[PDB]
Amino acid sequence: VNIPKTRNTFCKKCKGYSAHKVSQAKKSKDNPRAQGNRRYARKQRGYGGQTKPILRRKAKVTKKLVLNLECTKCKFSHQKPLKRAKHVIFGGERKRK
Amino acid sequence: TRKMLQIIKDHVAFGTIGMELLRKLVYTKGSGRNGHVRVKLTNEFIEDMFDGKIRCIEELVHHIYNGTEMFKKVNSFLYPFHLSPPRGGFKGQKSKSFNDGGSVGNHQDLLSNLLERMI
Amino acid sequence: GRRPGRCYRYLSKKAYPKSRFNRGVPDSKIQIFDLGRRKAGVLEFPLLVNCISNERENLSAEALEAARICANKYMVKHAGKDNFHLRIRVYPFHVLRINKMLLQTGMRGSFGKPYGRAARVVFNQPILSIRTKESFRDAAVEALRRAKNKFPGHQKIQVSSKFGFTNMFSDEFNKLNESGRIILRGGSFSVIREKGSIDKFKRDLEYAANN
Amino acid sequence: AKRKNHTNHNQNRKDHRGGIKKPKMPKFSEFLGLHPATLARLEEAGKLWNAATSR
Amino acid sequence: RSKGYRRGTRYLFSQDHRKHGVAHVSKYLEKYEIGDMVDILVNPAMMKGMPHKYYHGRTGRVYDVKPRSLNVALYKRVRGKYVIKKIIVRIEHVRKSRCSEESQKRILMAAEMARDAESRGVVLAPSKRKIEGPRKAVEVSLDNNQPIEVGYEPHVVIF
RNA sequence: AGUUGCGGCCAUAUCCACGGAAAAGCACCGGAACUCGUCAGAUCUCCGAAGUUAAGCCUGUGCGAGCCUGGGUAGUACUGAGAAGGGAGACCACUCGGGAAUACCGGGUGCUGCAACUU
RNA sequence: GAGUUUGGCUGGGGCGGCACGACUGCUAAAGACUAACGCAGACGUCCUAAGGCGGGCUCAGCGGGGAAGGAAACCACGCGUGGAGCACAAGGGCACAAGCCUGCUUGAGACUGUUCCUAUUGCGGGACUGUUUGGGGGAAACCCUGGCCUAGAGAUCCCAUGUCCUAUUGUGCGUGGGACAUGGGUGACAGAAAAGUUACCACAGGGAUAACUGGCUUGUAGCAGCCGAGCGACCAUAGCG
RNA sequence: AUGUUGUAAAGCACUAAUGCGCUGCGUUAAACUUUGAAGAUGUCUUUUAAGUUGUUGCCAGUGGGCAUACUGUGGUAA
Ligand SMILES: [Zn+2]
Repeated sequence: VNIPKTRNTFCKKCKGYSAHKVSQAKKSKDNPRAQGNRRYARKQRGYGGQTKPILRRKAKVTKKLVLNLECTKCKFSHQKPLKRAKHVIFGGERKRK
Repeated sequence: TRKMLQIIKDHVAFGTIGMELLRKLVYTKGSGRNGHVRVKLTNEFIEDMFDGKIRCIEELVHHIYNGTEMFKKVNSFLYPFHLSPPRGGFKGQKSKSFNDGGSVGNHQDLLSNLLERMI
Repeated sequence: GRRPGRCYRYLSKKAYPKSRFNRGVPDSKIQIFDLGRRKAGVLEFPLLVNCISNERENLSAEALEAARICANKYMVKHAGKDNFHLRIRVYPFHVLRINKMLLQTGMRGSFGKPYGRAARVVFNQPILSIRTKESFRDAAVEALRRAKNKFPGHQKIQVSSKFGFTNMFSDEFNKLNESGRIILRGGSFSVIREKGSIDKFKRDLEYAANN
Repeated sequence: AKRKNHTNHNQNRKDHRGGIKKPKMPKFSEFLGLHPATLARLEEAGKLWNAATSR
Repeated sequence: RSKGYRRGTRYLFSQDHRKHGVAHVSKYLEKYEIGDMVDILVNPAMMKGMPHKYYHGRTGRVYDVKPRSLNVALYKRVRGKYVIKKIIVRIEHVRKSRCSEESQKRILMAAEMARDAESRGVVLAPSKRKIEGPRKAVEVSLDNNQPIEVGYEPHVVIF
């Protein structure tokens, strides 16, 4: 897959069409004060070993490709998912007819 | 009704009957209906069901014999006849077809020499 | 080993031909279907003798090759090499299968593999035919009698009233041959109808008077 | 272990007991997702449906 | 045997031998109204708006009209009862149904003479059809049309 | 009575050979400063009216190829509903119903709608 | 040294294969539905164009011609119903096109509702409407919410990002919680966190299921017939076949 | 009254096969179809025959089947 680096499309802040920049979105860190991590950490103290299963038996190579669309005015972002796509390229070098 | 008879032809015997044998059915084995209830054919029960109309048994027989456009009401007023077996038997396999030598199917105008031994 | 003949005698509902889903099929054992002089003219051999089927069954490719040799050798010894034309009329298109239990798997996975070939045959179908002269009649009726000892079941031998291998009755062919409507070239024939251009119709009359 | 897989035997006799009944068509007030051009003339559009499925 | 949407339709969705090509123009000029009967009949050359193969050859009743489309209502059997279904079909897979031609020209003439009877006062509604009856009578004549003498005729064979 | 403009149904209208045609039309046809487009005014776009019915369009002909519709093939092949029929089987028969298909023969060869114009 | 686990289908089980999720043609008996460790194949991808729209064109192949030029180079005339192409399996579809060349573009926009496969039912994949202080192509009618159509698919609980809200004695907060929408994954694909051995062995059952006899069957095994090409110095049958 | 279908049979118009004669004669098809039944299957009209149901409450057993007439598939066959 080869995708361009800019696009004109609708911005929900400006409420019209403008120019955006394109890149790939990614996951941040988990933080230790969210109530799920709080709950999981008090359960693992003391004696007992592993509580809470962890997955073996995996089958998948790819992940969905999710785009980041960043408006050059108002600096507003929105995300957008696409299909599986092993390889991704954002620069270019368009294939010539 | 001719198509419907083509569907049940391996279980019944059908055909044509004259007027002297039709009078001998209704006077010997005839009854009426009050709706699921079986009543005897008297002159008084006949007037109550056909008010300004038929008043005797001989009038019922002469509407059936012709078309006469009272056919449908007179035929629904009658109760089915329950006959005996024929004296002498059947003379055949009896589940064979008539044109093949049995008793089931169309006897067209020779139906009278089986029906007269069952009354 | 070649299983006995009673294992593949009777017809399945559908034929199983060699074609592009099958691909592993052995070659047919009969390769010649036309013997004798085979280039004679249509007027030369007027008589036709057939062998007709009284069964519905398969005919092995081995039985067709064995009956051809048996019938050719008799006509060459009693009639003469250039005095008959013999034709086989069946062609074995159907393929046979075997399940091949050589301690094996049993009835598990039992769709079988290609084994041999046969021709399918129906009531009143011809199997062998001979056209010859009117004098070698008893030689042709005796050659075909020896050859149906190679086939299973019942078959009949008939002398027909058609003209040779034309598929046309003897007396219709004759009164069209007197009106000059039959073009006779080496081996084959042709009829002339009253259907096309009038110019094209009258060249045909000129061919049918010379050729 | 190894048993039968599938049959339609007896299933026509079950489906036919008590007849095979038909419901009744709605009354045109029950249809959803109608176009705005029909919502305008709703009074005389219901006449065409209600008088054809109950005629 | 698998269960995709166009499962097992090699012969059902095919053109019919020197009848290829896209829909003709008169198929866009028909006028549809609420309450009409229509036949569903797929054209395999038009990809859009087509219904499932179950409905090919069924007759339905129109309950709404869109700018490019129709809504049709009809019955489907599911093992022991019937159920109402709502189909969305484009105008290219539909044609007017002639299934009510007999019943409409008969009910028209009935009300025709009804108005022509009230004009004269003498009227009567009952005009039911009747089934074909036994047989009337015949008067066959042999002044011409001489008989032909048929029979059993012995059996012949040619081979 | 026709032709032309815009059509519906889409071969009885298509394909191949020869011929005909009054008035209009429809064309072919003469050019390149402007508009537009090419290697090329051949096609496409602009401006014209000397010439010609040679072609295209329209109409006739042909024991013409195709297509359309009938007959024969034939009450044949196959088949819905039955019955303790025959046969080692493969399969054949009987009663009441429905019913095809090449090869061969005959006849046909567009039908219509709205508008403008022509002695 | 302790506690525990070491799937299923299956012409017995095991080894092998996957008929365990899912697409196309046939088996399938002219509406739909219809089985086998039945037959023949394909799937976990690929594409900023191979997506959208405007315009102009005609393909495989054949016939007659042209310096070096040959079986195959390129120019060019007359024909060509598709006999070619259209990411991939197969089927269906298509000619002033859905194929080839070419111009401009990011509709592969933001939201919202009805319906089909499809039901007693979730997820998923398609079809059709509406609303926009919204686009692209085109003179315009008109078309466009990915790929010519039928495959390319992932719950509960938890975490990450965005929009709208919020912590009950009052007010804030560099500390948290929620609704809705997307992504992180369970291929045994309605989704446990899991290695072997027992001939030292145990218990609940099973003729729903093997290892001996009987019964049905006869491929294989054994024993027989029919034909008449040849052999037998001559001579088909003395004997052979 | 008016729609839908591609089997049996048959056939060579397309795809795949098959012998000769130098235009005809000969042989084929579950994954071929120019044709094409018997039978099935939609809708309108009781203003056709013949006949005479609607709504809802609380709940059980069952989810190893087998035979046969006609009709298929695998198997030499049972
Ligand atoms: Zn912005």
